[PDB]
Amino acid sequence: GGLPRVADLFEARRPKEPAILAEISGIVSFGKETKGKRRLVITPVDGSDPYEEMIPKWRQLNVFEGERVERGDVISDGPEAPHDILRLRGVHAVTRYIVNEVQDVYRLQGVKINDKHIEVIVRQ
Amino acid sequence: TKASLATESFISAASFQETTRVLTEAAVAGKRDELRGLKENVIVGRLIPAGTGYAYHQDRMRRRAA
Amino acid sequence: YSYTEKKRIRKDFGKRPQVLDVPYLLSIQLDSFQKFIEQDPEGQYGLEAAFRSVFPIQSYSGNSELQYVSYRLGEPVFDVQECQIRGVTYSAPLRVKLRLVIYEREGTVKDIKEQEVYMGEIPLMTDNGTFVINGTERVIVSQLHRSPGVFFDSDKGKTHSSGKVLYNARIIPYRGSWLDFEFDPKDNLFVRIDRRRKLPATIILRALNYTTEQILDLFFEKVIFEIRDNKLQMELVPERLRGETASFDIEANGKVYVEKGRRITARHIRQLEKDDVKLIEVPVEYIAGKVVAKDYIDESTGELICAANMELSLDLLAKLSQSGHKRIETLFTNDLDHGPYISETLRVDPTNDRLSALVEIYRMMRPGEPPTREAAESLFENLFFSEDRYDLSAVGRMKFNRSLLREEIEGSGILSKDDIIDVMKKLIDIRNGKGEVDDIDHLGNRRIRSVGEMAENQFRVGLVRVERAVKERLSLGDLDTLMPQDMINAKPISAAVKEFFGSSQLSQFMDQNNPLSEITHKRRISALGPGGLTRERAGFEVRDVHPTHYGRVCPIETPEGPNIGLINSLSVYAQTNEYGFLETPYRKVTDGVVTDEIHYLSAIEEGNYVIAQANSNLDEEGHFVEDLVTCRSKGESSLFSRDQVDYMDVSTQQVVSVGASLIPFLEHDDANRALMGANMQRQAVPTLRADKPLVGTGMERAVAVDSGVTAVAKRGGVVQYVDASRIVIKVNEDEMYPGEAGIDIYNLTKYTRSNQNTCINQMPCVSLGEPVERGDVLADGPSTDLGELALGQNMRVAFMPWNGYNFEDSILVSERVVQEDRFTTIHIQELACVSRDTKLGPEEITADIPNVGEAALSKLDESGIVYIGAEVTGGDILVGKVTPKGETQLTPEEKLLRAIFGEKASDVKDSSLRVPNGVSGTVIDVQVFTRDGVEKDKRALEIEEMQLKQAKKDLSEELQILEAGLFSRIRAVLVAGGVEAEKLDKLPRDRWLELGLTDEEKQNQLEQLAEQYDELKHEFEKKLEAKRRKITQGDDLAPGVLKIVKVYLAVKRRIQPGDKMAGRHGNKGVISKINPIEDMPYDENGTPVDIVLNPLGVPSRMNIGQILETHLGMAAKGIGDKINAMLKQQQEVAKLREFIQRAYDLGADVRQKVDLSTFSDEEVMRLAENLRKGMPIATPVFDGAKEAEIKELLKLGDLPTSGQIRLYDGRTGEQFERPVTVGYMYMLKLNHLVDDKMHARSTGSYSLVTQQPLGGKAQFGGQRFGEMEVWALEAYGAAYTLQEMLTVKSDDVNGRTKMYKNIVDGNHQMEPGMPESFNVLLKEIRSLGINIELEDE
Amino acid sequence: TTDPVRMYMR
Amino acid sequence: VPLDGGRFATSDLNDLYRRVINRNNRLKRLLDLAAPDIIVRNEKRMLQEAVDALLDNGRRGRAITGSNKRPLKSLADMIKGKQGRFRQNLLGKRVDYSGRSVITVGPYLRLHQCGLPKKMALELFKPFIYGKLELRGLATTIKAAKKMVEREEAVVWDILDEVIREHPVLLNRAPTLHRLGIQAFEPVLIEGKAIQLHPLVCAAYNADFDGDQMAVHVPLTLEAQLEARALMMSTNNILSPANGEPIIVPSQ
Amino acid sequence: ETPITANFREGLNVLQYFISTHGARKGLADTALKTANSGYLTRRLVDVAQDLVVTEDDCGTHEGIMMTPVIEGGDVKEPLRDRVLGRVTAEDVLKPGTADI
Amino acid sequence: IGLMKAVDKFEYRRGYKFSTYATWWIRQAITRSIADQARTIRIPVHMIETINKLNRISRQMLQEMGREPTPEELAERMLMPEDKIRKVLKIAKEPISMETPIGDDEDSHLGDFIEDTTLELPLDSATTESLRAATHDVLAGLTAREAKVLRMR
Ligand SMILES: [Mg+2]
Repeated sequence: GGLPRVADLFEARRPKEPAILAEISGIVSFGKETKGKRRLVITPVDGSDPYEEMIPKWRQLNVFEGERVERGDVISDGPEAPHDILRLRGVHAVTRYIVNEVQDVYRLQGVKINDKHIEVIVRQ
Repeated sequence: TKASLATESFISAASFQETTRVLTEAAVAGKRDELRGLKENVIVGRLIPAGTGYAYHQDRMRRRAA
Repeated sequence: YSYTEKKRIRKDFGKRPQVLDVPYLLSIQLDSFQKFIEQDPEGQYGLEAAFRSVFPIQSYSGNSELQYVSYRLGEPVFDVQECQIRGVTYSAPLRVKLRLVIYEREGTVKDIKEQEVYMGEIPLMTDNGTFVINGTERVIVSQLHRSPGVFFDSDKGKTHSSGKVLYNARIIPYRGSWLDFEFDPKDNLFVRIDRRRKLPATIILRALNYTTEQILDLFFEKVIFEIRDNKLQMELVPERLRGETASFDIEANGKVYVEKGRRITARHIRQLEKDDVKLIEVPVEYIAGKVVAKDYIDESTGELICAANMELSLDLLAKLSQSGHKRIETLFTNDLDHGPYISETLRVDPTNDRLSALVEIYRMMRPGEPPTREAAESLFENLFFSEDRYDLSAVGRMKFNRSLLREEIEGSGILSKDDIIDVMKKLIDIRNGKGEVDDIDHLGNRRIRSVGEMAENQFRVGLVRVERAVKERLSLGDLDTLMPQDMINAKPISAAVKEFFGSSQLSQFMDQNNPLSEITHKRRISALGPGGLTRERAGFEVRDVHPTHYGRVCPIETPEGPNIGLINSLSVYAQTNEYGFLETPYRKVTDGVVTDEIHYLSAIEEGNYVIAQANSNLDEEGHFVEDLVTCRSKGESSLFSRDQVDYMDVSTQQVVSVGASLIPFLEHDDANRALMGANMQRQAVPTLRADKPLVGTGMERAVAVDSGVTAVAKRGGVVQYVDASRIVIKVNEDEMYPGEAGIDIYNLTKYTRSNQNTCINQMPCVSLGEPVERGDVLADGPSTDLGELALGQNMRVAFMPWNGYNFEDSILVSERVVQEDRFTTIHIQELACVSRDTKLGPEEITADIPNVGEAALSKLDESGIVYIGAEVTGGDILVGKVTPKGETQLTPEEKLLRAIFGEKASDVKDSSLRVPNGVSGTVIDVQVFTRDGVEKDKRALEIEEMQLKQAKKDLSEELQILEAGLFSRIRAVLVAGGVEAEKLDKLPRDRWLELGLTDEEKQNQLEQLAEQYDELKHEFEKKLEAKRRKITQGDDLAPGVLKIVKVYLAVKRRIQPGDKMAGRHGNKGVISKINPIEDMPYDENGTPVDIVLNPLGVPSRMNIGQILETHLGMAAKGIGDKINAMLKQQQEVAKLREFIQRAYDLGADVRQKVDLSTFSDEEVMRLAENLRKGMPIATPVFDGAKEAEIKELLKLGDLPTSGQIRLYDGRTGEQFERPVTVGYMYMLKLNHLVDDKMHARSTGSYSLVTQQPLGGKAQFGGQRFGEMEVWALEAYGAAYTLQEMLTVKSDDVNGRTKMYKNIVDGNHQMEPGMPESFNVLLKEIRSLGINIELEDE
Repeated sequence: TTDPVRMYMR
Repeated sequence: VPLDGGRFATSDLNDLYRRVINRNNRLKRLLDLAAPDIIVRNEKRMLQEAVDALLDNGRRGRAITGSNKRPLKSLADMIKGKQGRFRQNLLGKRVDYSGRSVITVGPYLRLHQCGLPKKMALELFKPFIYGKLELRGLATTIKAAKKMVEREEAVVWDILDEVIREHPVLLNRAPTLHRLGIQAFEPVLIEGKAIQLHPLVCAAYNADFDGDQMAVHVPLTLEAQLEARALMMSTNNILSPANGEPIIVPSQ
Repeated sequence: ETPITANFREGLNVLQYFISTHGARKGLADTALKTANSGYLTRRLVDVAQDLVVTEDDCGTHEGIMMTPVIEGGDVKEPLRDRVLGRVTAEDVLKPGTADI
Repeated sequence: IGLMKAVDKFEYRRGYKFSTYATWWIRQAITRSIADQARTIRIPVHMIETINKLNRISRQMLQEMGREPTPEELAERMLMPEDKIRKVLKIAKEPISMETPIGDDEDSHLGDFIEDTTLELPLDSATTESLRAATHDVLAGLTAREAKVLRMR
């Protein structure tokens, strides 16, 4: 943490150990054997079902197989990527994330700054 | 640092960013800067469009382009 | 006690009698240069080592070589003083004899020629350890760089993000190409020449003529695998199976040892020792996974059955077995102990022959250039095998051999096949676990290349650069027709030497504003500069403190700027070994006693023993008192026994530097603040009344005598004549040379400008006719008090707030201080005028200046040169000069004036060297240097005549002193054996020589004296004539300057608000305002307080040294109270001794040596006479006094125990409640006077390129308004402020003028234009292939 | 190599 | 332009331009001298090299300068970088009517005023002093007022006190982190050479009295004098914008 | 595993001062070399910000971010009142009972 | 270029090899070219030759005088007269790149300390604008004839 931390928080840098997200509700399912990495299919409920992804087997999972998991769920552990937080959640979720994280490093030591300022950077 | 890259004003970009590049690119495109902002104005030496400068820019820009 | 002590003693403290004397701290410099010139009859460092290296320079097969005979350093052209006066460098000529030989074809004819040709001069170090590059005393900082030899690094972690951590080695010579040997994450061995591409290391071996069979037979052990008659056997050793896995069944000698599934345990190993097993059979599967070293061809078909480094299959097994092969060689592979590394690399390697290896390397070095046998061969052998292009430097050869666990440290400068194969063996050994990786920051891998060595290296560059023309003219020339001089040049040789001394990130000006600064500067060891590293090139770790710095480099003393950890200071007793490392002294602890012998342990030498700690009870018979003593053995510190003691520290104050040593109570100040105070200590500027430190560490003499600022006595005698100019010392009969007898006639310096514009000057300290031994300060200089370092002053401090006048760190000083001129430091500025030829004729130095007043020209002479002594202020004229300027063409309005009042305009401009505004002083020296030819003016003749007459005066004075001191010896012999006394002194002393003695060796003595006498009288002549010839000689001026008139001003700036002051503990501040004596808080007796600090300034930055310095100083001054009382009451000589004796005592376990045997009354009289102003006290860096000792020193001085008293307010009158810590302290007046910092500007000059206010002229320049300032303005609504900032006050050629013409009309209104910098930007963009433009109104 | 001196030298 | 001692000081742009001209001339001379192709094709490449090194030096081979080993600075190099144009010229420039000095205490001062050294004020407000003197019938013309202040006549001190009266000034601390790094105070003429600063503001400025120096700036337009009273004045900046907590709190 | 055992008043000995010297050096360099870091950060911030000024009177969106107190782990770190003070409501906030103002 | 010139004016009949002849024109077209493109301030060829000769004489006399010859010494060793030495050496200076970093090794260059002695300071411009009006009023105080006569002469 520290100043090199807030630098990354602002630069929207991709985390070292990203965490996959869900794009739609519905029961999740497996798929083809271990070739290079692995597979993972998305099974929507009513609308079209063309979504899927490849998630390596060398990276453990956390989501439940035969269980409904809404979009933007914790498909794995590790840090989170803000780019993936804008798409599956929205414009308010990502700003609420960056402010809450950047405020922690300053909250550690005796520093206080109204969220307004950081909001202006997020908007830019 | 990636958002400070792309900006309507090319001068403000070439001020801090990679000038040599910014100017080449904004030159082949024939880009046109009307400055509309702070750093550009302090470059050409003009009342910054903010605060005391925003009132002057108000009275000017009102009849300007109208 | 000595003779310099009987005039004033310094009471010591603590314990631990100092075993090793003070080493001459200016050694490293003087010795390094005492190695660069001292002729050496072998290859040892020095000019000899340079010539022997580059020579002989033989031609291209013409055999017309040119050998090196010897060199000679003729006397310098100018002496140090004259050298500074003229400005030229202080160097000696360097003439070198050369011998050109040829062998014409019977044959065998040998020819030769010899002559000593001049090739540049070399700068000479002074007795103080400094050079004179150009009229400025310059210091060559010693450098610390990576030592040559081998190096085994790790490069772990980040490597391919696997944790498989790799390994690498690096052969770093002293001069040549590096050799890298790294490992590849797939267990491959790669080599790298200097930084180039990567090649499979095996290639280098193929370049050294090593067949594949031999490469295999060089790393892995051959294991016999024979199939004698059948049933594949193995000449296995019981040890090979240690820690291995089984795969078969053993039935050796009928006995079944091991089965399939049970690996070989430690039990089976020794089980093979009782039965004595040397042969065992194996199936056709255990050999199916082995290698074969030597090729195996069929003994019939000639075909190749199996090649070298080839796997084994059951199919090829039958091929070799059917051919008839019985002996099969295998490589002892082991994926745990002995990896297959080399074999695994040989497969990745393309080239399998020697010529192809040479090629691959050539095309690796110079690609795109088709290689050939000759070119590739030459390239290869010229990298690490040619003394001409590669040398390891005995330092490098030593570290290389020692790191490789060799025996003979002395070897050749080039590498050999063993030098490479051994390093690869070591790298692979580390790759197996045994061995280690050297610490990149261990002080055992950091040499110290000081001035004497860098001079030689830069000289060698100038030799090698001329080696070209020598081969050229010696191959494509002729015979005897030319000499060994026609093919040499002084400029190219002396270039790389000049370049080094004149401008280098290691050669700088001497930090001359403090003797401690001069001493601690020449002891600095920077890691930057040539061969070093950049501030952003070195990581954040190479700057940290390593446990090896102990006793070598003070972990405190360093700058706190960007050069943190890269500058450090050489320790007190630290010394350089013979090679290049740092070794510190020690004391051998034999059997459990501590002897007095010394053993300087080097960086790695110490890393193996267990030395004791400097702080330990060694007092007794001499044996280790304590049982379990704390010590450092394996880098780590811990408790060790009483019998495992190897060495002991010389003294506690050997882990610090000269500066950190002067810090009293340093054991009480935190490291941060100690660092600060140590750095600020070398900033204290000398005062007018050099005052001794009331609380020091004794280490003052160790720095006041080292710095040439003092003047010590060479030969012992009695003062024959004291004066503020010279001091004649009549040498002692038992301490003089048996010829001419001489005397010691000293000549002190008077009021010279230091490099920091301050004042340096020496003042006598002994009266007429006084006994003086050797080692006694004959005279004191700047910041020197009778032998001690007088850095600052004694200020009576009292920690208490005062109406916020001190609020943050500001300092509140009494008016009494600024009245007694105890901080009034003197400065000497040097401002010269330069009359030089111009485009409209040469300038004139006449006093006929136009547009001037009669009140100004009244302080000039008939030549317009300020009168010596005449006091002036800023704006006054010192040298009236006018520069010609025609073709003016004034405006018509002015022409009307010229017609009305008839005021014609001069065709000349004005130059007029005028005193800088802000400082006012007195003229103390005026020099005039006129170009040759151009006849001198009046003042020039007057100054040349004063030089002449002053010269003859001083010369004849020295002469008469010696002449009388010699005729006395003449009388001594003319009487003894030939007594004449009355008649002898009757006739003149001229006849004294005409007389003689009867046959006797005494007649020889006379003949000696008359010789020396006349010789002396001849000597004098050449000294006078010479100094005359130089005076009238045409001074050496620049090309195109008529005359130069130097003026030397003498400012006497006082101590006023704005000046910086700090304690020698890390406590800085600025004088807020000098407060009067009345308002100054006083105490019971009625005595005011010098300075009033802030109490809140201790409890944050630990810095507790001031706390106890105040208490000890209060006591040390309380004792002086009684000394002064008994001196004023003139009681008697009894009470004096009665008190002084008991004083130099009290404490616990001290070493001070009671007095009263000192010439009893007369000597204890002068002690008290100089002891009125308190009693000086020492406080070693860690052996200083403690609380209880101070508490008792207070009770002795009729002072409280708590060190606190009551203070009375000067204004109100009531006493400040709540006791107040008062007393004395040593205050430092850093060279940060506000009178030099403050500056201001309204309308000055402007840069030509961009019309911006010139940020130069050192105070007359405008302030800088950077981006951040513009942002701060943008934050507020201020828009016209920002505009007028970057429009009117900087740019806008019209804006400045319009605004100025408006400001005077009472109209405050700007007319913003266009910043000139932006128009210049438009030019620079449009001058390119870019078209930038502007559009509508 | 790149430098136009190499184009000529070869 | 020439310099002291006769030596001439030129720019690297010259050396590069001269090179381009030399090589273009040589090429034309060959083209009219009937030369082969191995020569003219080498000249064309040398010309391209020189031109490109003139526009941007450091992208082809870093053409060095003459006697000096350092590479000469090309056209594009005179624009970008923290040093030079656009960064050290157009956004940040040096300014007239300014100064600097070592700052000290000053408790007696109010939270709105600061102690300014006398001589500093004289040199700073020189243009105001001259005009206000020639107006009050004390100086015949501007030149005479110059000599009057250069002589330090008694009347000019009272004149300076009349010009300072309500004329705010700007004080700046060397590292300017926030906007409070520059604040406007009301001049208080003082003796000596040290700048008096109000202790309550030391927090906002983030400065000590251990030798720190501060810079002064004198506004010119009536606007810059009003903005220094209704925008930048000390007593108008009490609570920080970053956080509502006051930036003015008692110190040690 | 070898702590300091002597205080500052009594006085530190030679051995103990070495580890203090490393601690001092780490602090000194880590704070000194950090100047450019913070400067660089704020510089890029101002370069991303400048053109953003307060011009329009009222935008006309009810959107609003949802402000809730940080309450995390044991106790609150910053109440809702702070991260809502001086700001502007987006939709009418009512009492715990619905249909109120 | 000199190689081409030496080629066009060469006859294979004389027998003398081509390497001897071509070298003259090549080496001269290099030497004189240097004399023409070296200095930023071009100098006539003759002066280059003379200066290099003076340098040579000062070189071959370093070993004779011990350090360096006297200023009025080369006057005789050279065919030229005495007083021309000082001028020939005075003009022999080279321009220093304005980008040459000033002392302290900081980014500060020579081109930063260069002043501008062309623009007149504002303190004099004010005097000009004041004298204009003073002269105007005074001349408007005289007669009409004298007024136009003064504004004319
Ligand atoms: Mg400070």
